[PDB]
Amino acid sequence: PLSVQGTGWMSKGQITVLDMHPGSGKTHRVLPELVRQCADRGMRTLVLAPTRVVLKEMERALAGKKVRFHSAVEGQTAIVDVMCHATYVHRRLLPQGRQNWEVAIMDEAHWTDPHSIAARGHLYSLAKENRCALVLMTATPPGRGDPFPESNGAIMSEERAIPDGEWREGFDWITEYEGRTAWFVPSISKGGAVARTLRQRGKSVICLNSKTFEKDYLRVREEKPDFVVTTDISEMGANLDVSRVIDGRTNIKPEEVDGKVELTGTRKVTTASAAQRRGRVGRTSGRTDEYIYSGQCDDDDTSLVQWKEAQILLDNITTLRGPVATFYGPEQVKMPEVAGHYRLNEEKRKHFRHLMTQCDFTPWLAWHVATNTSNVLDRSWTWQGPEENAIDGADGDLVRFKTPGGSERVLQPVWKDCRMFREGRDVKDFILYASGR
Ligand code: NI
Repeated sequence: PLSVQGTGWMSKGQITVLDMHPGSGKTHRVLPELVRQCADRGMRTLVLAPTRVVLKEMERALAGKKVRFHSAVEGQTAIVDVMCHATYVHRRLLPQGRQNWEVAIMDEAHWTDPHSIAARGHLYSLAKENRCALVLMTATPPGRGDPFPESNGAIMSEERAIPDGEWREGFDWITEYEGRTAWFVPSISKGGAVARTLRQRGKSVICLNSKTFEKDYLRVREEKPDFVVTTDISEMGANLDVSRVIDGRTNIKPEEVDGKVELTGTRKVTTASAAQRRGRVGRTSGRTDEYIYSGQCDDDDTSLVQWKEAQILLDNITTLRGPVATFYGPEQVKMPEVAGHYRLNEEKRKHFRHLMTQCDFTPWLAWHVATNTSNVLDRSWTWQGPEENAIDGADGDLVRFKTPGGSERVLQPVWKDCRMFREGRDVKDFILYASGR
């Protein structure tokens, strides 16, 4: 790529967007050569991988005394640091983890996870302040997008009715297909239903989502399943080795409604997501791959809570001093409040980070708890909410738990986040924290 030829991309203040179409080799070949160019020249470099899977891939033939790796971490002891998007945010929530680099390279910089938005927002702000060089690598950069970008090989894109979960008759083209398929679903619940029918038809299935990706994605090339039923987690560099993509073009849609994070209905994916889902196939020029979709894209995702959670993380990995931080360029329009609105002190920030790393709290719930609570062992907010926030158990009844002293309470949080009781998270897990374990 022309922009990264020579050394000009290394100067402080330079922002390089490596937006090559999928299959160009940006992750496994262009990035390691960028890292090795930074390493043999003694420049402090930060490399951000989307997930731990890709981190260990990035590791191969790079780690040593030159490149120092991190699995969220908190250890201090190395000019090139390679870590995940969330690990970068989590380390900057610490006083001991606010180190800076003169060159920063972020792979899959399109990820709309709040940690990724805050990570590229902070690095973009540092680059705009002439304090580091920034390289963003993604086939779908933030901005205007094409749902059908170029591929290395031909893709047959055809609109078809796609089952909304299980199906009993019809949709024969699904099971007749000779080859492996990647089926994108809006949620884990929908993916479970799709997987039931597929296994009933005698097909091998591997389900990929936010909780199973780090462990099960490795089994895809090993076992070569007929179908990979995945959420949007596979839009960030996953090589599923399939010849057909089935894409309902929908996604779950966490929104803050009436001070509560709701999980109702689905939204049409953005043009960037559909391009990334379609980008799973056509990766080279041999055969003709298939992209079966349904519906049109919707780029207006401003109402999603991920943008508020991104500013929540960005405000707490930055400091009141100096210039105000922003989201990456075009995404700044979606910052819901003025920056710094969610900044907490060092004491509340440790509680804020503890709820996320040790209690699996969402950034939204972790912030609301940390900013209104004074004692980290106090759990009274979990049962002092309004009657509308009462949580039902697996049997549909009220969730009753005993505090360590003997008192019986009903799960009723002041701040209700529906993501804590479904989509990978179990209501039992919230009870362990509520009951004081
Ligand atoms: Ni890639």
